[PDB]
Amino acid sequence: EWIPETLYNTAISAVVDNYIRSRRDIRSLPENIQFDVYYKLYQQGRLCQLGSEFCELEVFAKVLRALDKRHLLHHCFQALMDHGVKVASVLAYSFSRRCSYIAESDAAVKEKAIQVGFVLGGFLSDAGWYSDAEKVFLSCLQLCTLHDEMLHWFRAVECCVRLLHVRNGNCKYHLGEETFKLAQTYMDKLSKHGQQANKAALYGELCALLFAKSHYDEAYKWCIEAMKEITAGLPVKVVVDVLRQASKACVVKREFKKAEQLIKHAVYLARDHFGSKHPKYSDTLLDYGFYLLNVDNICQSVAIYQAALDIRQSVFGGKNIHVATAHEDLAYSSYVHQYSSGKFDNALFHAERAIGIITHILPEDHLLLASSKRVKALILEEIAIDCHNKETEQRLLQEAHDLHLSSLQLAKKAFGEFNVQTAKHYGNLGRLYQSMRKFKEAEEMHIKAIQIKEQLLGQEDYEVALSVGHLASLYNYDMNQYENAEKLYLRSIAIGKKLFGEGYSGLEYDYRGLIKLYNSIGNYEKVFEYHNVLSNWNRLRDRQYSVTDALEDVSTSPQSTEEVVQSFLISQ
Amino acid sequence: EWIPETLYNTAISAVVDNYIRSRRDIRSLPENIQFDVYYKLYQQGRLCQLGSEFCELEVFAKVLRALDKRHLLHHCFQALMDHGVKVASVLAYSFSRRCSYIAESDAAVKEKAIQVGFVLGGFLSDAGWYSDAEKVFLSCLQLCTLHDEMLHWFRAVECCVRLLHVRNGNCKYHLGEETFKLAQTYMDKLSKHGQQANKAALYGELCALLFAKSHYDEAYKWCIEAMKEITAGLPVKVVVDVLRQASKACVVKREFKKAEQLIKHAVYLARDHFGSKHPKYSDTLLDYGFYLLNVDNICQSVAIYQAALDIRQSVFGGKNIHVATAHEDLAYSSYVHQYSSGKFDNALFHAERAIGIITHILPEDHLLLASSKRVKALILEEIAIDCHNKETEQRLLQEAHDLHLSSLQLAKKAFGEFNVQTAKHYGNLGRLYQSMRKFKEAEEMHIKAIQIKEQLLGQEDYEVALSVGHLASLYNYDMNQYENAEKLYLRSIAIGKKLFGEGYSGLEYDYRGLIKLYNSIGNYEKVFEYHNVLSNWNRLRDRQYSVTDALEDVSTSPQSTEEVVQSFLIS
Amino acid sequence: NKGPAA
Amino acid sequence: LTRNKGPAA
Ligand SMILES: [Zn+2]
Ligand SMILES: [Zn+2]
Repeated sequence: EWIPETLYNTAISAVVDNYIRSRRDIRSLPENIQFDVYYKLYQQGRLCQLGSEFCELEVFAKVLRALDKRHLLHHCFQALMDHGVKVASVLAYSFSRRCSYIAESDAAVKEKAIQVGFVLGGFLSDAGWYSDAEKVFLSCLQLCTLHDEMLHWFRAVECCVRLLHVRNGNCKYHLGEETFKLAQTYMDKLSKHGQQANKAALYGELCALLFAKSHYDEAYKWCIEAMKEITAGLPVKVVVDVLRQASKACVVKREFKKAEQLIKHAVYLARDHFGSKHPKYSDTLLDYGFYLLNVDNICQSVAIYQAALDIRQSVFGGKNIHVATAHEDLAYSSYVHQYSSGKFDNALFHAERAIGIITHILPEDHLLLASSKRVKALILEEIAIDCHNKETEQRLLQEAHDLHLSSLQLAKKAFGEFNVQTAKHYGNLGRLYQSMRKFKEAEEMHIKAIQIKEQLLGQEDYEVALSVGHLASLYNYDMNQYENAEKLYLRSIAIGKKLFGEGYSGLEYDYRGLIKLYNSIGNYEKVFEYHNVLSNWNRLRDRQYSVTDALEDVSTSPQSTEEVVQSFLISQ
Repeated sequence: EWIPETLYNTAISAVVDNYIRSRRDIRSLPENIQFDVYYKLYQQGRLCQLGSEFCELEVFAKVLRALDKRHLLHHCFQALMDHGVKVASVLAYSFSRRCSYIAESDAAVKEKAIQVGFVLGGFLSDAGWYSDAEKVFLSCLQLCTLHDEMLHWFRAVECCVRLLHVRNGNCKYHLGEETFKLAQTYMDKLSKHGQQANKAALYGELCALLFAKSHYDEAYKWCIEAMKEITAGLPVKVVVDVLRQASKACVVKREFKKAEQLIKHAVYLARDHFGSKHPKYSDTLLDYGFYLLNVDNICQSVAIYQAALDIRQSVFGGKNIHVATAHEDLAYSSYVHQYSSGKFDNALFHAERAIGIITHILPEDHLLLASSKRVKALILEEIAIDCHNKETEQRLLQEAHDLHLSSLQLAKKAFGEFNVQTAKHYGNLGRLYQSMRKFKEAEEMHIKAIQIKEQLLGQEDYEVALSVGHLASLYNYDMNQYENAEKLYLRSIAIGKKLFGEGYSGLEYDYRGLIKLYNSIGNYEKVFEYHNVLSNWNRLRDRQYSVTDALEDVSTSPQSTEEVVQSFLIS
Repeated sequence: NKGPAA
Repeated sequence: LTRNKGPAA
């Protein structure tokens, strides 16, 4: 066809090619042309002519006003941040200075600055630069506290709820509790004057904070209180955030039927309003992938994560913390899915990219590294055992040891000794020590893991079952403590039947462990019995696990808002 | 743990080793004792002594009354038929010889002969020797038409329902119509004399005879007629025989919903009373697997035939006609299942056995060879295509070409020119001539197969759609007139999704035909679209194809005997 | 594709 | 495949 370009696109290419001479008069253009000039500068590769223009806060304020092309602004901004110029830090520092300067001005100028800060902080926290998003939200909060007017109280609540989302993503959990205390103080004195603000967003951020800190029971309580505060007038972003956080909170509490409809409604709301290529939609797919990766749904969790990564690889791609989180979450999911075959070339690649991005944009002692350095390690040992060279075996085992020890130290410093995450680190160390032929302290690691898991998650829980399964595999295969392995294997299969039924993936591993257990003690009739059970289990895995793409399983126009939340509330 | 042998079993081996001296007095033993003496002779391998007394009708009369151990008599009876002596033929002749001797005798002695005739004739009908069961039934039918009494016409109708069953399996369809007309003579006479005889089993036999002659319109008409007269007081064997042959008429009528509710209950009812290793149960699976073969339940259609054959093999010995028919369905089921893979290893072996069993026991001009030799020829056709050596291809295609026309001639003599089965062979020959490079003859065969099969079945039928695909696959490659195949292929997909959906096995070779047709003329706006159709095809059927057999699919049936009958009848 | 139904 | 899979990430 070869249609000619419009006069708009031809004029853009006639202004960009004369940018350096008319850079002053471009800033006076309409806000919907200024973005097109700057996006053309990005497209031509003239990032330094562009990074010289986005660093000023006033120029970036009008660029942020174009909400239609925010999906292009995220790509442009992410292309600046890995180009070398630190646009995120510069904008935050400039906004902090301007807030500290106009703190003494009237209410209108302060309100305009607070709105500019809300949009800029929403963009920066949306782009993932959390450490450069506190300096904007903290300045907005400081602007809020000066005058005791009512809108100032409500916007201080907004500053606290948005700032709390930044710190949870930045893994500053110790300050999240103080931020929530400040927010609840502001909302208490808001309700003292006779009006109540909406508590859904704040309590959802509490749910995310406590689930990240692995306080599963209190996370469930706070997501209950969050979904008790959901109305139709809420923005769909807040609504879908609350549902996805509550869906994460429901899975760790082993209530999957509620989490099913919760995550289905969250994915539906994210797809209907935002779109199939939106970062919030990518976040909802990450939570959906977490849900599927928990309840036995592994052949589709990778497909969910690949869709989740491909959105973040396109909306804002390169070296970014959200892309790194998608790579890390996919790598563990690909590690689980591809575990049966034994090959790990792709999973290790997706784990290494998550390592190579977080180590570039975050400090080397940051918690998000710990949540990633495990995954690569969990792959390396699996590559290590399947290798054949002994030097390579030992080197990859020691590399996994270093990664697990660093992650364990970070988790122990952040949360503490008695937590689920530290117990998971202990279990990883125990299975690695089993892989490293050091079986004496492998038992100590596994028992330390189980005594912390069962104390917090109860005697019957998925993590407890997995840890005791690892301990039983240690006992029956290598430490020759066959008598103690039987009760642990029975506990593992019992918890698997209670939670996941007979379709659990680890049932194959524990049934093979039981086969080897009974072969050693010569009880051949039990060998025959569990061989028949294993064949039945394989048939079952071949029966109710059909090809059902979860991007389609969410359907279209399901139970809408005020219906899924109500059913979930009355289902308590 | 060394359990001592029962004195019953110990005394059995004590008299078998002294059989010759006590041969006369064993016949004076009780029937439960007598059978175990004979079954031990087979177990010891002394078939000659076993066959030394089954050749007498009186000895075989007592043995036939061991109803619990009938499954062991069938395995011994088939052993004798592979041993040599034609115990089926001599028993039928001996019974027919003694039957005519009591024509002038009293009805007290006469009535015993019909009772002997039905248990012996039913057994040979169960054992498959239809050519000898007919001579038994024709003799007892003669007695029922000598003295005019109300009970005599009550059993004369009982001969003709089973006479019409031993002539359906023996491919004597021409004489089958006469028996039904002869049946109506006594059936109407009994109806006039205050006795409405149950026209359920007798009307149920036409559900297979007319089905065999491809009279689907007439068979489905008699399918409704037979299903109405069912009654809970009927024998379960009679009831299950109606459901099997009524379900078959629904499959060829391109109706799938009412067929499965009939045949699944037939499987459930047969498994309940008889068991999972009974000949009647295996007879249901072959009819049940016929449903799965046509609804594109291809994965378990091979298994259900494999299950069906194992039941008959465990009960029907070696060279038995029922095993060959069970071999026949499994041979064809693997033919369509291994079509893409080409693994026709057990497919030919089952087909080779199907030829092997029938040729020993049936005449060379029997019609069951035509059905049997057709599938083996289809095996030889696909084998020659897959083989790399061209010298092997040119010989095996001719061997398959030998079987089709020999099969077609037998079909032509018994069914007439204008029939599905004769047109069915025309469709096979057209595909065969494509491999035989006789493209002009292939064009003639395909137009014969589509102007005859469509003529009586109608414009919308499963087999007619396949016959279009055979000629559609022709114009794509050899004739190269893609305009002719453009309309032909469009018909193949059209009928395919009416009943089978998009994910049908024959439609894969149909969607690929459109792309191959479009690739020649350079069309690409549909090739990209139809490539997405194959991606939809590759997933959607495989989304719902997960391993699941049919014996646990039926499981226990919430539907009862009456819950299935009325549901099919009103709809 | 494969062949006619028996 | 001696062992089960990793706990979580
Ligand atoms: Zn630069
Ligand atoms: Zn002999």
